[PDB]
Amino acid sequence: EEKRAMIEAKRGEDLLKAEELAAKYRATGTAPKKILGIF
Repeated sequence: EEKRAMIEAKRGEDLLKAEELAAKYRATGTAPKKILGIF
């Protein structure tokens, strides 16, 4: 389960990334919604 927490520190990081894309995509100016020049 300690490994779990490490895995979810990566999933967490990826969700943190996804929330980061949420932080970008909340700005609809980021029209592509894909791997773009800001990711």
